[PDB]
Amino acid sequence: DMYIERAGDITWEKDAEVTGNSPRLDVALDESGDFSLVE
Amino acid sequence: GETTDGVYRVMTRRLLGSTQVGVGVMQEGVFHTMWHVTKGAALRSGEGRLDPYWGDVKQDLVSYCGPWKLDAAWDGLSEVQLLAVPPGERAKNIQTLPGIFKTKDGDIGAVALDYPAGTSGSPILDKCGRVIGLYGNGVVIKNGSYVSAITQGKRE
Ligand SMILES: O=C(Nc1ccc2c(c1)CNC2)c1ccc2ncsc2c1
Repeated sequence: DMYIERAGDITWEKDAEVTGNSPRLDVALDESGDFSLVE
Repeated sequence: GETTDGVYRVMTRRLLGSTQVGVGVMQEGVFHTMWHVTKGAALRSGEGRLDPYWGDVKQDLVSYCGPWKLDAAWDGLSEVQLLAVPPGERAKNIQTLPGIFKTKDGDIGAVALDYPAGTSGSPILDKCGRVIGLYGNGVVIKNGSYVSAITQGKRE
C-alpha cells in the first residue's frame, strides 16, 4: 500500500537556482506511454 | 485525510524501509500524479484512502478523488520552474528554459534536469505558480541523462 506525505506549497520563487539546457529532440510516443529518440 | 493543496511525496513500504516512488499535486480535492508512479493503485493519506478516478497509460497520468484539474500551459517562450521533490531531500524550485519534443502529433515542452526516478510527478510551474505539467516521462540521451516532457492533462 502506497501513501502520501505533504512536501510543501506550490509557489514560483524569485532568485531560484537557474540551470539546464533546452534541447530540440525528434521523438515517438508508443501505445505504452514510453517515449523513444527517433533519427 | 490531509486534502490541503500542495506538492506531496508518494511513498511505499513494500520494499526495505520507506521508499519514495514519485511525487504528486493536490489541487481542488484531486491528487494528480504520473501513472507509472502508482500504476492505478489506491493511495492513503493517514487514515484516509484516495481512490483512482481517471487514468491513461499513454498520457502517463492519473487523478485521485476527481477529474483532472490542472489546465495551464507552457507559452513556448518563458522560462519555467521545476518544483523538484527528490527522494530523502527537501523540495526545490529549479528555474530552466525548456526545449521541444518534436512528435508526429505536435510539439511538446521538455525539461533537461538530472534527478532520480523517484522525483517523477514533480510539477513544472510557470511565472504565476500554476502547474503547466508533470516531470517524469521522457527519454534517455547519448550522455545517459534524462530529458522529461512537460506532461499536462485535459480539464473537462
Ligand atoms: O523510468 C522513468 N520513467 C518512466 C518509467 C516507466 C514508464 C514511463 C516512464 C512511461 N510509462 C512507463 C524515469 C527514469 C529516470 C528519471 N529521471 C528523472 S524522472 C525519471 C523517470
